[PDB]
Amino acid sequence: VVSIGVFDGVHIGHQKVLRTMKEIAFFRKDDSLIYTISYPPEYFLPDFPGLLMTVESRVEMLSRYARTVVLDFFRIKDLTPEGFVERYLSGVSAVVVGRDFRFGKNASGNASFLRKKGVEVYEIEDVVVQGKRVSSSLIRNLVQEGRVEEIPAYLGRYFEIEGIVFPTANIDRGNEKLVDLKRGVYLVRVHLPDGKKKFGVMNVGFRRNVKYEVYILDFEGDLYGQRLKLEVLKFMRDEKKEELKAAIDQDVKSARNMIDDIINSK
Amino acid sequence: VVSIGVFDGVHIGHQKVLRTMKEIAFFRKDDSLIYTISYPPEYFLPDFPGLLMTVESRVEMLSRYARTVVLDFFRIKDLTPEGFVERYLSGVSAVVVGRDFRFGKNASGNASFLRKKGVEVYEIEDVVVQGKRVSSSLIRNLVQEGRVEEIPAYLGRYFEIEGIVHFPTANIDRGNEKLVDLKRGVYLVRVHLPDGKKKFGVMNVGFNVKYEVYILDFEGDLYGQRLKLEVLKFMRDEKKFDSIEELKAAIDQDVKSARNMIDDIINSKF
Ligand SMILES: Nc1ncnc2c1ncn2[C@@H]1O[C@H](COP(=O)(O)OP(=O)(O)O)[C@@H](O)[C@H]1O
Ligand SMILES: Nc1ncnc2c1ncn2[C@@H]1O[C@H](COP(=O)(O)OP(=O)(O)O)[C@@H](O)[C@H]1O
Repeated sequence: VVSIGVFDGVHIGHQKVLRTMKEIAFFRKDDSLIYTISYPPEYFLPDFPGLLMTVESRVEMLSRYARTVVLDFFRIKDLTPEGFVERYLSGVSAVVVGRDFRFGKNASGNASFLRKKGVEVYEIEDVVVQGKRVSSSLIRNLVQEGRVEEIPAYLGRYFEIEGIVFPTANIDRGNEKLVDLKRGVYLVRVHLPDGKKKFGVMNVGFRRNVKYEVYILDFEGDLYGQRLKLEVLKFMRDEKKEELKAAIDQDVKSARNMIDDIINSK
Repeated sequence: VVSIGVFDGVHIGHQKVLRTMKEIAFFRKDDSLIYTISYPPEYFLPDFPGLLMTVESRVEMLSRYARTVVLDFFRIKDLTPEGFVERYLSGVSAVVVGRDFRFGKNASGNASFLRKKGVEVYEIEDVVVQGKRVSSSLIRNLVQEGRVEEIPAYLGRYFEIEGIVHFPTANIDRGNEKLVDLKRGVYLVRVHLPDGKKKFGVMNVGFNVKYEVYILDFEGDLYGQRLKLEVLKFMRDEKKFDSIEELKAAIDQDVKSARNMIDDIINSKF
């Protein structure tokens, strides 16, 4: 059985699709395979907020559910529904997709089409949270609006910023078009390159090209060319205007305080 | 520093006015303030095409450049120039306005009256695009001719139909404001849903004027919900259909035609 989709973020609606695939495969006595289309079509348009994560991180999460195969957007956008089925679905009896699934040139292929070709299509209903349908777009907007505390309810976890490399650390996220947080300062949970978990204050600013710098707390080693994962816990304050230290000093007090509070709640 | 004008649409010319204000504010280590006049005098005269957007939308765009304040055209058209300066410009050493700037009783107030009061005034030359001077009036006319594809070079973005939601087609209620109407017909649109989701739609403009949109690859009730729609292309003229079957034919072709254009847009990227 094969589920097909982008699964950007692998949010709770996506997990819904993937768990249903596994169950479907169980009762069908078939193997499970996930086809993840590298980029949604909107990805190439100017106003695209950006992906929640890299295709690589994504595959790494999809992989926790089943064999995951990346369908390369450039390699499929021009295929006919038939061409698509023949090349990626030969010998596939069932595909699990979200509602209004589309494929092939001019989004001409749909669940109906797949059915007329003998493939049975399980169309999973979107998960709704707080009267809202879970989806990459919705989550992508919260990231842009800096509403990072509201994300877990839709994403299934905290939005994460990842990459390589008072002092502060510059997180290069890669050449991928990823969504950017609202300019500003955040309280983040920093996963270190050794199971170490610390807290940091993160600034997101320009120079067009949003930057992500993080001041880790109770840390002092050289992280340079090392990877870094940061759970974005809360939006502290909007971006601001050499009294810099003064403000970037209260941020740390604010950090310690929030941190101290989480702890108090035994 | 203060900027003053109607700014219907916040087109690129308006944007040149506003950015200039911010550059001057930065230069002087001062604050910016935008005064947007509710309506141009034409809004109350014969044959006004209508605004490009509501004051409410306008102030939302304006507010991203700086603290904004609306001025009732009626609460100021009667004021004498002096009065205007007396009520709105105290302490202000710089104003940035477009060309043909006017204010006060019988449009007697101008940049000259303002410069002669110690207030420096910077009139920004209209922006020229494709040999034409960018103006709200010019854009209103394109919308009217449905020439929606040529709009962004002037407006700086696609024209928008915005409103409350009144096969299935979502009915957009634009509000009670006097808005410019698109040339009746069928358009391909980019629908911005509440979630923050973007789909494409096929919009129909009929005949007041009716705005109907069928959102593609979408299922859901949208009553009382606000939709913003970028009008991307004019697909075809309105067309009468005697038999009701010829309609579905066309409707079907429309969604189809939309999907093709949508594919073209996506591939135009390379
Ligand atoms: N407490 C810390 N928090 C973040 N980075 C640190 C810390 N201590 C040392 N570093 C390291 O210091 C370097 C950042 O150096 P610096 O030039 O001072 O700042 P930046 O490059 O962000 O402008 C990185 O390689 C980073 O891994
Ligand atoms: N794909 C869609 N496009 C437009 N509206 C849709 C779509 N799917 C569901 N709807 C919903 O259907 C309703 C439109 O209903 P209907 O009365 O049949 O349309 P109309 O009278 O304008 O032809 C709205 O509540 C709308 O949100």
